[PDB]
Amino acid sequence: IPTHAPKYEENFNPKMKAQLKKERKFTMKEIRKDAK
Amino acid sequence: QKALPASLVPQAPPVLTSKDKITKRMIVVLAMASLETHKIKYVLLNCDDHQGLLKKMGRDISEARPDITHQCLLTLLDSPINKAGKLQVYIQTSRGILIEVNPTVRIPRTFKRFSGLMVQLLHKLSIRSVNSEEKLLKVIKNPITDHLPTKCRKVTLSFDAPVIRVQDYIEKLDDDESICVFVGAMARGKDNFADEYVDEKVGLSNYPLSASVACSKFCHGAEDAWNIL
Amino acid sequence: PVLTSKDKITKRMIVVLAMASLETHKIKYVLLNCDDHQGLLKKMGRDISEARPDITHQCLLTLLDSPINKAGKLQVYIQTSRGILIEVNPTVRIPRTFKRFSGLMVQLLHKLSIRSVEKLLKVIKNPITDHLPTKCRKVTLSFDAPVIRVQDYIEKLDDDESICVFVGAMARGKDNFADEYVDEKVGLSNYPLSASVACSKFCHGAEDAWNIL
Amino acid sequence: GSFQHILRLLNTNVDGNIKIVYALTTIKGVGRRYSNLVCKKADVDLHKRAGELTQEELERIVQIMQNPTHYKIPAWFLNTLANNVESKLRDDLERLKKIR
RNA sequence: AUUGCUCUUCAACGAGGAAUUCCUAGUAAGCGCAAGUCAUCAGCUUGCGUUGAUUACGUCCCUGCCCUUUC
RNA sequence: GGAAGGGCACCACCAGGAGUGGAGCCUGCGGGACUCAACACGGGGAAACUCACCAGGUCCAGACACAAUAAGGAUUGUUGAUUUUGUGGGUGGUGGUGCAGUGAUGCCCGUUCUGGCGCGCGCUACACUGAC
Ligand SMILES: [Mg+2]
Repeated sequence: IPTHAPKYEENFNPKMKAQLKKERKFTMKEIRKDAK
Repeated sequence: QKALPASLVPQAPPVLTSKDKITKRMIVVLAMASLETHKIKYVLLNCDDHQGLLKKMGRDISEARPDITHQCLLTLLDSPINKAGKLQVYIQTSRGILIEVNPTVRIPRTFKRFSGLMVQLLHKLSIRSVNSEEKLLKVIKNPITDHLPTKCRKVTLSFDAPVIRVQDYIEKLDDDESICVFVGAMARGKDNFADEYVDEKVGLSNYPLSASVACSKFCHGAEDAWNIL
Repeated sequence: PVLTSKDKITKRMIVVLAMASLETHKIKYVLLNCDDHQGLLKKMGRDISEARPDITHQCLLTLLDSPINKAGKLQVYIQTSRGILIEVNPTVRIPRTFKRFSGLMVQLLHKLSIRSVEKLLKVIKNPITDHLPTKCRKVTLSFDAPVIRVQDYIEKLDDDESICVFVGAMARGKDNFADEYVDEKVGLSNYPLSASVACSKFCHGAEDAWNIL
Repeated sequence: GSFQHILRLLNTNVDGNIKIVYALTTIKGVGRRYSNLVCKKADVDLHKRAGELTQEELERIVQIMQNPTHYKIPAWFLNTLANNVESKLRDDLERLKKIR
């Protein structure tokens, strides 16, 4: 039968622009709490 | 004495899938697979590598051995019956997760890379090929019964059950039907995990058998019985 | 009775795990592995493909867990690629995990013997032939060789005789490791076989042939 | 003659079984509407598949694509800072941390 | 910088695990149109209109909550 | 506390339909055992235990025999036959370690720098009951 190798990551992480946006959301939330 | 067929060239036998139920096939269910993930990065829980963590979870680390499933998969996957495309594998995790294993897959031989594949599979719920054409490992909806062939015989491996001959058993069974084996990947436990689905439980020997050995011993019977070679 | 190299009369199934890639490296000595030590073996100049003691662990696991071992009719010999030959007592229960298997092997290779209170694992002097039974047939696993039924093979052999099977644990290489001692090479299955499956493939037929059950 | 199952156009492999417009869309820089216009200028009936094309039809299509303006394709129709922002965000974060 | 349009680029996704939430007639569900009228809301709130179902409408058996014995 | 008789409830039974959880977009709230005697057992980032580890740049690879060149000059960092050219040609050898300075000794087999997330909403798809 045919044989195909599985594709996977050595270490799984659940590009930087998304990381930048993620920090913005935390900064947006953290600041709003301080203002309140 | 007979003229040869139109085309003698050997062609790859069809890759069995859960959708197809008519074809006679071999089903092995590696029931009670001890596969669990936890963020430390997520890692497949192991009996030896992780001992303090599973103690915190409160789970007995004797029942924390995924390598037993790895060896059973390794010996089962590489069996010639799989090369003949007459065997398709299911895994029922201890948690209740049912995993469908496409026969085409080639799991890593080493355990460390095997653990990396389980954690990817459990979180992403599916595994894609390197060539990106099929999903080799996919989590599916319980129960197992719906996935199984419409006409099929169900048996478990029971040490206490009467000892039978695998080759004689498979011969006396009908052809259009299929056969399911529910193997206990647990190190030590009671053999009632598949009682609800199965109709009769069979013993492959008197002396105790390892999980991988029983899978290897059983499938040789089908290949001899079915002349898979 | 537990079978041993000293006893030659009794019929038994000998399995020789030739080309075993077991080696200890100290930075403390640890068994070299394909995955654990990639950079170090790159420095050594050896390819990481042929640095896999996992295969021997798998072959030993299936062989020792095989029925015939429980019935006292099997003894295993391991020939390291470096030239070290290891005898395996049938009574042993090797570690099921590979990490503890590696720690056992490094202990064996340096201490030359494992004592827990008859050496469970003992390194012994080559050649293999002197240790093997006096009247015994030798075969190797060859994909190119004709496919033979393992069961039908065993019955047609004599009763006083024993059978030696030389299986290559090497990841890749020519099947000439045991050509010098063997008299004929046979094929077990029509499809390519891994070393573990071949050992599992072979032992089941002898159980059928000798009615070990 | 024989239907062309595959064809080579602008260094691209195009299947014969697909229509001309949706086969030519495969070429980079060619979409559905651009391929439609190229066909219409080339005076090729769109109902034909890619394999029925004669050599002259294909050559005319080539010169349509390579010389659009020469054939009156409309002009309107034809085709560090992030790190500084990150640093400013870090300064904002550390000052806000100092406040709390 | 802002909001639109033209062309090109053309990804993941092939019905979704363990589990979980809601729902009985102009009801579920689909579709749009209008105003942002002191709280809330900005492809979000509210209102308006168009198409329009399956199943049940019975039971205390399981669960839960009550009523009566001015027993 | 018990018992009896009744009522009610898509936070109950029953029968189904919709979702959420898979993908894209948008968005609210919160931050110590041992199928495993021997080994492995309080560990967490490939590796790196105190001068290490990882990745790169220098230096080291002249035994000897013959022939030629060659003292009016082969080669050297100014020197003089040490090399150079061609043909043949052996060796793991400043090896280590265990035994009884010594031993036909058992066993195996380099140098200097440069860098290091959890809980929830909403919308759109996975087509032919469709798309244009
Ligand atoms: Mg009602």
